[PDB]
Amino acid sequence: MRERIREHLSSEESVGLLFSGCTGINDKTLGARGGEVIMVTSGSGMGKSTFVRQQALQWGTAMGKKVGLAMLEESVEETAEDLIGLHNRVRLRQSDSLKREIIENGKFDQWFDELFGNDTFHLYDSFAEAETDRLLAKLAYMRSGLGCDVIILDHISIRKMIDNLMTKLKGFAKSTGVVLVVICHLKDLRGGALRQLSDTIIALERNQLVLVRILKCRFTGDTGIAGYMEYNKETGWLEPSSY
Amino acid sequence: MRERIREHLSSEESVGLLFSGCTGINDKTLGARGGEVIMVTSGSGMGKSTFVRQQALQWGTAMGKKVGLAMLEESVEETAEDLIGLHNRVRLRQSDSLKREIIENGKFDQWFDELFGNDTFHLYDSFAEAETDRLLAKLAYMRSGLGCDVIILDHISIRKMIDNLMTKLKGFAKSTGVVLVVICHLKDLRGGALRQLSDTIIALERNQLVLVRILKCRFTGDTGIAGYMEYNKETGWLEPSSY
Amino acid sequence: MRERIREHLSSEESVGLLFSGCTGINDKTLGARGGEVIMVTSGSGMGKSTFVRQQALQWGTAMGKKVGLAMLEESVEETAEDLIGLHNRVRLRQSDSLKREIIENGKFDQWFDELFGNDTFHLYDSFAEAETDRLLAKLAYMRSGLGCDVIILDHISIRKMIDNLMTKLKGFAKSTGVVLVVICHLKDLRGGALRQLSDTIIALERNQLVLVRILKCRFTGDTGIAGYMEYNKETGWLEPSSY
Amino acid sequence: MRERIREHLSSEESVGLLFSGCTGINDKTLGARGGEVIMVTSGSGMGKSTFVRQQALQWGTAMGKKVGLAMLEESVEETAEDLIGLHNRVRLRQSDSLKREIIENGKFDQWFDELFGNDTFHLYDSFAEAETDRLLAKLAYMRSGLGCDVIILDHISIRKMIDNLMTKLKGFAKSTGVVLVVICHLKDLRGGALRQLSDTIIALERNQLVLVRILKCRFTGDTGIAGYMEYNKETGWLEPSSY
Amino acid sequence: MRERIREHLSSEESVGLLFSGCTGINDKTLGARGGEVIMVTSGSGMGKSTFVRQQALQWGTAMGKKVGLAMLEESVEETAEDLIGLHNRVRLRQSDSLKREIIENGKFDQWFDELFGNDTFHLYDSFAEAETDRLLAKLAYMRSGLGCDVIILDHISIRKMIDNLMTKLKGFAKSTGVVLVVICHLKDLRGGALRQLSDTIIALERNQLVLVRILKCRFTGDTGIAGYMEYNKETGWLEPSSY
Amino acid sequence: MRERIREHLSSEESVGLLFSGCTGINDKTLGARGGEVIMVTSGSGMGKSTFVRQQALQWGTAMGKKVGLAMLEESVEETAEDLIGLHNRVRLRQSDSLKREIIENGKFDQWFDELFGNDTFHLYDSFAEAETDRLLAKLAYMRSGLGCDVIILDHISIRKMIDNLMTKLKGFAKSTGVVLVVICHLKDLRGGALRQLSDTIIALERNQLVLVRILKCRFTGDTGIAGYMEYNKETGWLEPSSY
Ligand SMILES: Cc1cn([C@H]2C[C@H](O)[C@@H](COP(=O)(O)OP(=O)(O)O)O2)c(=O)[nH]c1=O
Ligand SMILES: Cc1cn([C@H]2C[C@H](O)[C@@H](COP(=O)(O)OP(=O)(O)O)O2)c(=O)[nH]c1=O
Ligand SMILES: Cc1cn([C@H]2C[C@H](O)[C@@H](COP(=O)(O)OP(=O)(O)O)O2)c(=O)[nH]c1=O
Ligand SMILES: Cc1cn([C@H]2C[C@H](O)[C@@H](COP(=O)(O)OP(=O)(O)O)O2)c(=O)[nH]c1=O
Ligand SMILES: Cc1cn([C@H]2C[C@H](O)[C@@H](COP(=O)(O)OP(=O)(O)O)O2)c(=O)[nH]c1=O
Ligand SMILES: Cc1cn([C@H]2C[C@H](O)[C@@H](COP(=O)(O)OP(=O)(O)O)O2)c(=O)[nH]c1=O
Repeated sequence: MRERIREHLSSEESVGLLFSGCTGINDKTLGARGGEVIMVTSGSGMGKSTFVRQQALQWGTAMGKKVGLAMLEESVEETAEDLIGLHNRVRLRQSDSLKREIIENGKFDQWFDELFGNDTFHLYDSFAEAETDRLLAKLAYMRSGLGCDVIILDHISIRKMIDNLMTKLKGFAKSTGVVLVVICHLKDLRGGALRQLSDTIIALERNQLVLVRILKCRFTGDTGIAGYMEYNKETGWLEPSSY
Repeated sequence: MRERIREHLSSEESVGLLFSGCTGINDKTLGARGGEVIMVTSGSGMGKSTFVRQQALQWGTAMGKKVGLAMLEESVEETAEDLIGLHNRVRLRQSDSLKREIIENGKFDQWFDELFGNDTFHLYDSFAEAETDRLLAKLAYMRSGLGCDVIILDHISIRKMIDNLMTKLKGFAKSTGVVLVVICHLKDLRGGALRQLSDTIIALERNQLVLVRILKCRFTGDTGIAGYMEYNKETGWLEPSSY
Repeated sequence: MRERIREHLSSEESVGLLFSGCTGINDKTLGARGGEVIMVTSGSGMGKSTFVRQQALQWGTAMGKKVGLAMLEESVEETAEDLIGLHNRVRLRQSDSLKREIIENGKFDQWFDELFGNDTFHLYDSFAEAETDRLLAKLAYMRSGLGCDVIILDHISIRKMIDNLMTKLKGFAKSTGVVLVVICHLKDLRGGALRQLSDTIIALERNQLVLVRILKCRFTGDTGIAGYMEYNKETGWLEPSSY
Repeated sequence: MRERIREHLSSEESVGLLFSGCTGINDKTLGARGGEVIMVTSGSGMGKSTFVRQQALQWGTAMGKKVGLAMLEESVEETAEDLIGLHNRVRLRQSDSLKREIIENGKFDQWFDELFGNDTFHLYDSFAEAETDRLLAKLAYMRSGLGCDVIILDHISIRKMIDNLMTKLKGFAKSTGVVLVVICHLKDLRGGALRQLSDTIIALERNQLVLVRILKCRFTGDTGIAGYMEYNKETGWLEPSSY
Repeated sequence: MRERIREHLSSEESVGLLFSGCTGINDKTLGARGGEVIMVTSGSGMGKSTFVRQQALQWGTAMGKKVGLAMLEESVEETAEDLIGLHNRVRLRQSDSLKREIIENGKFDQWFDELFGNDTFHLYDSFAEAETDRLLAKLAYMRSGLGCDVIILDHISIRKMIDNLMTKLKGFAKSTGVVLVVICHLKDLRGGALRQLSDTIIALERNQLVLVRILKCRFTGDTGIAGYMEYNKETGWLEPSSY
Repeated sequence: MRERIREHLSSEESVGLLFSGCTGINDKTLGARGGEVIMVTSGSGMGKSTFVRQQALQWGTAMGKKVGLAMLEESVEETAEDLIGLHNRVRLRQSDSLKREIIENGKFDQWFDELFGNDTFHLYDSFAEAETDRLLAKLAYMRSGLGCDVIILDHISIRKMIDNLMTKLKGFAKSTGVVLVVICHLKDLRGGALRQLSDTIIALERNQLVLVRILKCRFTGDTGIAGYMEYNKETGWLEPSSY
């Protein structure tokens, strides 16, 4: 047992992929570990995608990880436009001028390669269909075929479709070891499987500055509010706050 | 994807119909885009109609757009009287003298043609009935038949009648691409569907000078108070303020 | 629509019964129109009755209108005594001498006929009972039977009794077209239905010379203080001031 | 109505019990009428009791009225001593000599009969208990049993004890028709029920010669300062001034 | 009542302990009565202690009364030194020579006995602590145990410490019947409880000869300036003036 | 108490350091005692420094006391030059000749030793900084370290800097027992703490011969003008006058 414990001790990975932007989030969760399903939820328009996108950007950019992004609602172009702006600290969607200036400027193309030029980001859309298996097959391919380290499912709103999907999702993450982040719309109880299968659930709250609350973290058990973030309307990035 | 993003970038219309009178409203909303439902709400008598009417006047007059106006509460004559006065910077309803002077003067007729002479404004009343479909059928006709660019529904007060109507309205706007502005009476929470389906919600506040608050804007997400306006009791126009 | 607007324009009555004594009140309200409910409120003993009474005197006397007065609190004699004094610019209630002198003098009788001799004023009391319908039935009779142009309800203090009554009152005024003035005791918010149903609300303020404030006027929307009046302790008439 | 108004006119009592000592007090109040509650208030030691006492003396002495005096704070002897001195224009409480001289002189007894010998004054003390009903029962007896025309409650300082008492007091005065004068200690707003129920409120002010201010008079409405009085330190009587 | 008034008349003590040195002080106050709290106030160094001390000297010396003196600020020796000098019309504190001469002369001892030899004066110090009850306990002992007729508290400067103390002091004086004189430092309004609880307030004023003003006297009500006194820099006694 | 008073009597020091030059100053103040703060004030250039300097010279020279001098405005050399001249009855600052003659003459050096040769005078400058504590620390050192009997602070002009300083100064003097003389510039009321904390305040007045007025002396209380002095323009010494 002694030797059995030792190697067990020196082989266990407690700290996963560290999050970014919110001072305190890593304290209460120790980052994202493989095989775990992170659930990021809150009200519509409260900044879920942005936050996840930001995490994705840093993971694939700085942590040198491969990130696949599967969008159920919006298209790839839309997603691509968001990441590029984000990466370039500008909000392409808000400036008809910038969009026009950047294309003839040659900056678009320069921006496109400096981001997707490598094999780091894998965006997939067209899952508009409500079939789980068709979805799981694509996810499984993104992991095995594209070697994605992190897969973000965007998005799901609160039957068995969700119950069964959440159980299939958690099964996929646990068995492969990929980090699966899922974005769910909330219109703890505010979400069965949704709460049960998810390993860590993060929720963002706003004015009614965003409050990041850790509703649940199996591994650490440390719950509560991890900290606050401030959205920069000019850059579109969520920044750590001094609240 | 590259070419897919590019054309997506150069084909997206971020700035819609710009609003008028309030310095700052366009900053936080980037105007009104087609397929979106703008909700203008506040207390009764707080200036909702005026504001919308003003927007309508400029849109159909300066922006060269076709504006249909569907009134649930008041008659066409009443509406027509308001626009004409507005257009002529006078308050017909307040001056028994002016009304009388303008008819024998020949200015009424001159005013009537210089405004409705063209096929730009389409006023429809007699929706007094509480049936949605009868209403949707007329709206759909104003868009398709009369080619209206903007449709203002005046008005609605806070069941399914509203819930279902709001969902039918948003469905009509999204699918056709028309800009639908709806005026609702409030006697964010102050309004389900009302808040959910509406893309942008503007609220006016007064003394208890009008404060224009942007309760919600999906596209931009930029919320808060856009600015202030000053009502000119002599002209009836809401003017930009220096508060 | 053109012809439809025209006649609408030449048939609309913007200026109602003009008020008297306060230079500016008509400016911000354009007088009292039929079908509207005017609410005159303020602290007890602040001069509500006097003001209304004065308006009533001029309306029935100079404007050649029929005025019915329904008193909930005081008796007809009391009211009659007030009008007569008012009409004769003397305060009968304050002079035991004058009352005695005028009866044997023959001036009482001369005063009584020169005021009530005609079918212009209709005073009704004995509504001490808290039943609305009994009240509405009498009001409706004063309008239809006695052909009263203006009906003053004196008075009401701030449930449904008031809520339902105010809604019944406004319904009676709108449908018949009579001008209903109601006096309410206040011990804008200082008053639901009270504020909602009333078309114009006038409030008098004093020393803690009377300030006439127009809390609300649907038709005109022009709010604020209309002007000041000075009470003549010798005549009992409120006079226009030079404040 | 005519005959109804007439007799109403010739049966109404406008002028009540006239006050004494202050030229002008009767002008602004027309004296004290039955069924009304007069409130006399001011700072402690400012001369409230004296003033009331003086009124009481004249009422019961010259106006041939019966005056009951109920003291909450001080004893009957004390009150009796004050009235006697007052009646005899001397300050018994200030002269150890006079008190001694008057008893052996036989003047005390002569003074006692010439004042209380008749059934005009009724002094009651021992209400030290804070119970209202016990108090109302005694008051009611002073009116009905002793036939008191005027009842002076001395005194009360500023809950429901006061709120409920004031409402019980006003109810007692209105229903019986007695004139109830109440003395309250003030340490218009300076006093709910206190201001509301009281028909006339008189306040005395001094040096920081006494100024008599009429804070409120329902019947007349005439407010303001009625005049000034000068306290005679030798006689203890408040005299009319020439300020 | 008659017999009740009589004995009341012949048992009442209007004139208390007469003051000394200022012709007129007794006129406006009739001396100090038991159960009353006399407040002597003015600017620091204006002669408060001296005046009180002088009163104390005469009371215990000529009026044959027992006087207890409780000092909060200074020591007994200091007080004793003042009284002795005062009693001997010399200022011990000002003459290093006299102090030295009197001790070897044997006059000190002769002076000490001729003043404190009897059980007339009771000086207590060491109240430096800010606790009221500890103070009240000593005062109560000076009254009951030492049978002091007059107690002088020296001194207090202007919370609840003062508010509560003043209310405890007045309660002690009223219930026991002792005359409590309190010296307060002023750096009528110049002083709540201080003004309220005190029965008589005397103030001294100087050059910016001392003016003695009677700010308040419940019993007599006679206020104003009682007269003037002249300080004898050689004897230390305040003398009556001819101003 | 007897023995307690006696020793108190024979241990008290009434007469402090006697002043010089003005016949009468000691009469009204009995000199300067330890623990007291003497304030010498008047208009700029009216002779404050001279007077104090003179006192300092005599104290340290004839009374055999140690005098520390702390200058806020001028330098040590300047001060030293003044004392030396003063000591030698000549005005060094006025004679370019004398200054030159005395240095080569050897009289400077002889003068310097015959004055500062001993450890009697301690001059400190360089307090130009507006910090109190830095100042108090030096003062405390002059007392404890240098054993100064008298400390002259020169100078201060009329917040908390002065308020707090005066309270710190008085606290330092009372607790140590040193005599602290402070010179303040006046551009009784002419000066809170300044007047309050100071034990004795002396003021000099001139022609618009110097008049010495004792504005205040706690210990003695004797106020008024102590006498007059005549400035000798040739020696620089203020001399007693025969006015
Ligand atoms: C957090 C946040 C978002 N937003 C905007 C950006 C987007 O246009 C819009 C939606 O944000 P999004 O991240 O899509 O929210 P969610 O995923 O919860 O639906 O809101 C702001 O304008 N300000 C903010 O502070
Ligand atoms: C904003 C505003 C409105 N109004 C008047 C104009 C109209 O007669 C009346 C109603 O305005 P309206 O635009 O109808 O208000 P809403 O649509 O919120 O019910 O108020 C003013 O008089 N002053 C003002 O500043
Ligand atoms: C306005 C006013 C009223 N009054 C008097 C007249 C009446 O006797 C009494 C009540 O006035 P009233 O009109 O009855 O007041 P309201 O209707 O608000 O209760 O006040 C004055 O004496 N002076 C004034 O300036
Ligand atoms: C008005 C007045 C009262 N007083 C005295 C008489 C009484 O002893 C004392 C209290 O008067 P009082 O009438 O009791 O005052 P209140 O009822 O307001 O408490 O004051 C004067 O000495 N001078 C005056 O001018
Ligand atoms: C009244 C007076 C006091 N004094 C002195 C005597 C004391 O030493 C000092 C303080 O007097 P004191 O009685 O202590 O004043 P208070 O009690 O108001 O503080 O003042 C005079 O020198 N002259 C005077 O005319
Ligand atoms: C009193 C006095 C001063 N002085 C001069 C001496 C110095 O040069 C100057 C300033 O005196 P100083 O003592 O410094 O005055 P203060 O301290 O009040 O500012 O005035 C005279 O010339 N004649 C005089 O009579």
